[PDB]
Amino acid sequence: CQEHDIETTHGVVHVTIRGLPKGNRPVILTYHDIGLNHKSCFNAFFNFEDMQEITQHFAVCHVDAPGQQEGAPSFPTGYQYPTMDELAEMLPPVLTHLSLKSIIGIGVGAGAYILSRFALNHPELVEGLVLINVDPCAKGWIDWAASKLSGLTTNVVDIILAHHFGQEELQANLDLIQTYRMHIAQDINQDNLQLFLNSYNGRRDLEIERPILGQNDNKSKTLKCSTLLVVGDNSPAVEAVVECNSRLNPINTTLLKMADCGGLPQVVQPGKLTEAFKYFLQGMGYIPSASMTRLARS
Amino acid sequence: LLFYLVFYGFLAALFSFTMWVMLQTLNDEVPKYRDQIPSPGLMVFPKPVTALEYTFSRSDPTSYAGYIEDLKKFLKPYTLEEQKNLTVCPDGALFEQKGPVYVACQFPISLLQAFGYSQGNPCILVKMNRIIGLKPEGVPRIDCVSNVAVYYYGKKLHVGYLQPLVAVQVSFAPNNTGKEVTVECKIDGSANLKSQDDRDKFLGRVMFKITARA
Amino acid sequence: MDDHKLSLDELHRKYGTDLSRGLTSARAAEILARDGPNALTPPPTTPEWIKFCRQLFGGFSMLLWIGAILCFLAYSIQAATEEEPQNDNLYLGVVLSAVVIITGCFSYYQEAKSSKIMESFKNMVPQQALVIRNGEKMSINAEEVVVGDLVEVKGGDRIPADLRIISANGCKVDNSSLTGESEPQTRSPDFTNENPLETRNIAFFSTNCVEGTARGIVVYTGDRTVMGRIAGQTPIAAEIEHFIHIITGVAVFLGVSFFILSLILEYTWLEAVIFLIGIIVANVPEGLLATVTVCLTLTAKRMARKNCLVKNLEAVETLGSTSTICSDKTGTLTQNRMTVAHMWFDNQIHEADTTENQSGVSFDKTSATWLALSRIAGLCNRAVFQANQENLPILKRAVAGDASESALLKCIELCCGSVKEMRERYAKIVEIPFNSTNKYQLSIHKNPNTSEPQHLLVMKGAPERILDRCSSILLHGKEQPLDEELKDAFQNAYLELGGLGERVLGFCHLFLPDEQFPEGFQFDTDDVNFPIDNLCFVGLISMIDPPRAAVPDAVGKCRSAGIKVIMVTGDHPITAKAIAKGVGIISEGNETVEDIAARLNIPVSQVNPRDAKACVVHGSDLKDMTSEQLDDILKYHTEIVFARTSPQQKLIIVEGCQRQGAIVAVTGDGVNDSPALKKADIGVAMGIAGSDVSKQAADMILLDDNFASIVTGVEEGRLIFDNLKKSIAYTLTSNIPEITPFLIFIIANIPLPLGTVTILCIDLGTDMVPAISLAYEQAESDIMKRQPRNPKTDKLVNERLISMAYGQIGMIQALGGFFTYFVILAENGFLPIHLLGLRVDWDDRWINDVEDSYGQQWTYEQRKIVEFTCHTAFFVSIVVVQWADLVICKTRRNPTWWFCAFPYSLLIFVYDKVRKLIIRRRPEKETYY
Amino acid sequence: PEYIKYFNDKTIDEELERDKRVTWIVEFFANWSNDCQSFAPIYADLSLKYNCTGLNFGKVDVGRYTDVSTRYKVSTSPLTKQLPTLILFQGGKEAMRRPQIDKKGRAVSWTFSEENVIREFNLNELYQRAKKLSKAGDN
Ligand SMILES: Nc1ncnc2c1ncn2[C@@H]1O[C@H](COP(=O)(O)OP(=O)(O)CP(=O)(O)O)[C@@H](O)[C@H]1O
Ligand code: NA
Ligand code: NA
Repeated sequence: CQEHDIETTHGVVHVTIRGLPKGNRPVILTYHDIGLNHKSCFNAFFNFEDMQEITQHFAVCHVDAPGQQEGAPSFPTGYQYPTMDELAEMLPPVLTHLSLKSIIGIGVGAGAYILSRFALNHPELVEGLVLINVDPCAKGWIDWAASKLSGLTTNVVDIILAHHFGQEELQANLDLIQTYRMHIAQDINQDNLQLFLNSYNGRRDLEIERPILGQNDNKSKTLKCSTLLVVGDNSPAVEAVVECNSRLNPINTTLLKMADCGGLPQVVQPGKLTEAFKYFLQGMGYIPSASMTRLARS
Repeated sequence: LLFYLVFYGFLAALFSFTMWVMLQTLNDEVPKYRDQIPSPGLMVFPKPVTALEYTFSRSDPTSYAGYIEDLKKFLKPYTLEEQKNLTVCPDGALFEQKGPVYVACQFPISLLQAFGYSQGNPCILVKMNRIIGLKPEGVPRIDCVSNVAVYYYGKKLHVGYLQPLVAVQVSFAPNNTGKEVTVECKIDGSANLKSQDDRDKFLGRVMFKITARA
Repeated sequence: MDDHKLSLDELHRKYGTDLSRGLTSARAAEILARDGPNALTPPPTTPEWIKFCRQLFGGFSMLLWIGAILCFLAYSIQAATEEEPQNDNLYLGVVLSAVVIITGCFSYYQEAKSSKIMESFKNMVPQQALVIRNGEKMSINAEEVVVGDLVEVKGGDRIPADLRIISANGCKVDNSSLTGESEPQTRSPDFTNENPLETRNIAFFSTNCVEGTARGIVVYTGDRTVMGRIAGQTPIAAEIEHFIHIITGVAVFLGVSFFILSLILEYTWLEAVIFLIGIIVANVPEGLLATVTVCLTLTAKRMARKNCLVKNLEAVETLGSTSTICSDKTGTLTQNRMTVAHMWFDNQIHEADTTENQSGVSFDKTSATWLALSRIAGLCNRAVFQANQENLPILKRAVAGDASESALLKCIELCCGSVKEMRERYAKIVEIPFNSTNKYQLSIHKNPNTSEPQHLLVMKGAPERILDRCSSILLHGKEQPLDEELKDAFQNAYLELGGLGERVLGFCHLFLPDEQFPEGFQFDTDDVNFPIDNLCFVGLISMIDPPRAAVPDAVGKCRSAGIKVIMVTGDHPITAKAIAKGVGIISEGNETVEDIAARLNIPVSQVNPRDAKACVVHGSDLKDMTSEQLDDILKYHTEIVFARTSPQQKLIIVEGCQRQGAIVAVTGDGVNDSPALKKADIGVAMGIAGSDVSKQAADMILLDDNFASIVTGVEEGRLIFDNLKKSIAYTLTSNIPEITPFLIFIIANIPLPLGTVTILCIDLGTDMVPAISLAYEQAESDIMKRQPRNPKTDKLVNERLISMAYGQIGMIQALGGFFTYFVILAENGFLPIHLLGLRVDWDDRWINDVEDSYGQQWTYEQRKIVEFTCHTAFFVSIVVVQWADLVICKTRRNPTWWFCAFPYSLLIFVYDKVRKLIIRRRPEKETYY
Repeated sequence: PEYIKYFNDKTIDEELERDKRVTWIVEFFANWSNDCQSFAPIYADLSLKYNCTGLNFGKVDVGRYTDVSTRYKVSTSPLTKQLPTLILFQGGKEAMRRPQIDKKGRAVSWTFSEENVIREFNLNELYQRAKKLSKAGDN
């Protein structure tokens, strides 16, 4: 793992690229959610045994939001944190500094929004998008008021935990919640974490609509890349991803409503996510020699 | 089958408890609100079988009885032997009270002189609706017109109350016998004691129809 | 009066269009502007406010007009007879008028909301037309077709307007729209009959091209066309109709009995009549049908954002009772995005890879067998590169045609390159298109070679159907005889490459002899004369068609939900079985009889078939299987694969599945799949690659062609039966609070707790509660873990629902209204112990000395202002309590001395909301409380 | 739970070498295993009882920290059935494992019930020994 700090006219993004070799082949670029790093989001997923058949052929680049990394100094009092739309403008210079020509993105929550906005701005640098728990819409007005109310009443850790995990798994899964509680409260800088949460709350809107056949040939506005939408059956973000399922071209967009799954599908159901990711990648001409799962098992 | 027996039987327990809690925050001498009964309406006793229409035949004891025992039973506590334990309040005053024990005044039954059914001059008592408080105003007087001849702190505190009665004697003389006399009583000389309403025909005025079968 | 007698040159003269490129967009726009849209067919409709007249009328809403008119007539008579009339009958008429006006406004809004979504569903899949404009093939919206266009119609295509056919490669149209005949009538560019309705050169509007291809000039678009110049019960609806009928009978019985008892209890004639019509039109379940339609429409909207377009609301409730899905592999269960993995021209697994440089793994054009196979694959393909994205890599390109053809074209471009120039060298003479019945496609080209016999034959198709007509081979550029020494190796190659779930296509070529086939030999598609048999096999081709990313999860959900997934495919019983195991259709454990005849070594005929819960049925074995023999397959096997099966056998398959009492959902994307789509309980069409015929025959359209979208639609439709009961149990709760005041009145002889006007006001405020109970619904965590619902045994309404709704959630709202009544009568003086036997003197207009419990004496008109206060408080308390109960229920689970109001009616809810939790009645009724 | 201590791959060795008198009972789990979710409350109510000073309860996610899966010989592969794993650390060194790994390297199937943890790990005797010895440290 080579770690880079890139000056990016909006701050500095810390990226950790594993499997350095590259070429005319895309790399895998990951963006995390609020309360997490690349370690808290994708480090038990890319260490999963089934995932090791996909990481020998691809380079994985892990992107950290500015300041939401490990050992990050606190930002100055009232520092102007970049917006969700200025966070997606930090990615093209990341690609040019690492000499990348194309990426396949995996984003969770806020990372899905940032990667989708990046793929909307620069469609030539993205081949595919795995969007987990993606919210393409703004918070609104009732939700905005509830957020302004829960901000003072509730701690930031509990706010983020309720954002990630559903009601049932916030009680049933003892070790998941007790793991990610320490992840949120002890591995992230708590000033920069609230800064990121504030910037994600006022996230504007992803200008995407579903292309209508025929009449809608005027301009269109959507992602022109193979999208894999991933959400758990018992996650709080089901409706957000289903709203994102519409406003997207059904020709190249897939929705996976994973069963027996909760808030973070890449950590609780990584076997069922690796298989979907493998078929998603094989649909675009990659790893064609990888045997079908549940066939090589027998 | 009988599953509703346990459900409904204990469902009333919460209903009874909520009733009980409500009944312990009330007094026993004064209603919580009393604006619907702001002024006292009038009423005629005895209450006829029909819409305030008296009808008796002078040549029959039973025809006028149904009113005679009613008047006798009503006017029993007003008699001489049952009013000797009350203080005689001054006439024309505004007797109030503040003591822990409330006592009413004395109303002698001899005030309502002359019950005339057999004679030909029936006597019916015009009463007044009791209102807790509501001190009367001006000169309260029941004006009854067709020859018509006119003659509170609560059930627990004011125990022994004897309301002021007014007895109206409508004479049936030989020249005018068998007619349907319609009298129109009304409170006069008062301000608080209302007497004018559109739908409430009894708030201050009572109209009865006394008729003797020749 | 058409142009079927005109000449080819005259068509250019009359319409000003070149019959090789059509009229260009420059004049297409002008002609579209001058005449308007192609498919006009404008239907007349209601002027909108006329529907409001029907909403403010009819049904049980006319009883309230009868009552209001009777009240106004009585008011008129009273005013004429007695001076200073009582302004009460006028108020009574006005109230029963405004009640109906408000109820009709509610109904109109609730119906327009559903109509807006239902009309929104009709624009997600518009009709398309392929017009040749600017010398290129485009696909315009069908309304842009202009008189004089050049429209090409393939098989299973709706004809956009009246066409004069100018070219036809064996085209047959289904003219059942104007005739009654369903036999496909052939279409040719040649004059045949004087009658324009019986000639072969005219194809009409709205007909279907059920086979072949054609091309024509549009002659009549909007209403000048021959079609525009001439002009049911379901179990859920039946159940809700029967329930409404019986509940209406109960309502009429109660209303008549209450009216009789009121007459016995010294009521006025008009007062008792209005009471009867206020009880009847408050106990009937009006708005239940509108609420049911709202639920169905809302859940159809929900499963359309998940790519499940239903063509009617009857398919919304059928999707949810599904117990069998017959699916097609390619496109639905696999992505139809095909990539080459290994090659087979020699008797070895010749690997292939992307990343053009270094040739991909280790191999190049060294082998003449590979060269010949590459030429065959390039020539037999019909897919071509789109003239764009040149700077993009070869694999990241746009190719129009079959997915396997596109993969082959990309492979040849990556390996050799310039497949277009390669095809230009070998000019095509004749072409036989691929058919699901033929399972092959051949072409004849011209050879610009040195030792060529002047004729070239190119063939591709099913590998086992190709080897059966091949007598020679090609190894290292040399032809050898065919024997078992190569047949075992070829079958081993198919077993190893096909056992990985890789689609293998057999390619072969025979050098047509020159002495038998000269330069100008007759080559005709019909009555083939070329030597189809005895060909030279030049090897197979192995490429992957990966499963869809969300399909294994969907098969798991189907398995947990008790839904049977049957794969009907045309692939080999080896590739089909491998894909079935790879997607999870054949799960771990269950083994085919051929698997348990090899796990332990015995001949397959010695194995008991009952030991195998999975099977693969060859389509040629299903053709000789009786109805009783297919029954033993569909019920003794939990996992069935139908391989090498034509689209015409899906009808037999769905019929056999339905003979088991199942609710079959079938998948179709062709004209031949139409009878199966019309026979199945749910017919599913493909919205991306599907015919205009299959989209008409189907009850559902897959906007993404995903098997996972079918399962998502089943999951969404499963949430209908638990939301309909929340409406049938909420329209019924308020009835008991409306009728218990009069019952207690009669029995206990107390002042009336609730009057007729307030009775009709209660059901107004509590009329939209079931409607808003469905826009704020939730989804269970076990909806996909339950067995399929039996529509003939599982009843929406049962005694456990009616008894609960009435006697557990109406008798606790009645108490919460009785509390407000008792308290408002108590604060004024009358204590509940006093209020018993009082109704005889309370209601006596001539007893104006009714004794208060605190000693006061009340006038009749003073008692009947407290009584009406109690009535209004009862109404308001019940309405606000039902609304707050809705909010509390769908928030918590899945002021001055005003403790007697809504407070207690929510408190009484708390007790039974909690106490009922203890019973846990299993056969559960704690979901409501 | 403030009684079970969750470890990283740095802190686990620190707190196993911090005190040699202390017995450590560490569970090796992964957030994707369904067996660790079943054993999650059993471990909690075991630590609710046997949490003396001389016997603490620990946890470590070997699905994320793969340097613990190697130093403590716990297989994170889903076909090894090594999760959850209960290890006793008398004196900073392993004293007992459940499930036990045979000669071939295959874990013998073990039922992770409450009654099987006190019996095989001698928790009722470890509790008594630790609670008797801890009073000597305050004297
Ligand atoms: N363009 C083409 N030319 C020749 N043969 C083709 C072909 N496309 C497909 N085939 C072959 O036709 C056979 C049957 O095809 P068919 O269309 O009936 O089912 P299918 O192969 O498309 C899978 P499914 O029925 O699940 O969609 C297969 O063996 C396939 O290899
Ligand atoms: Na009704
Ligand atoms: Na109702």
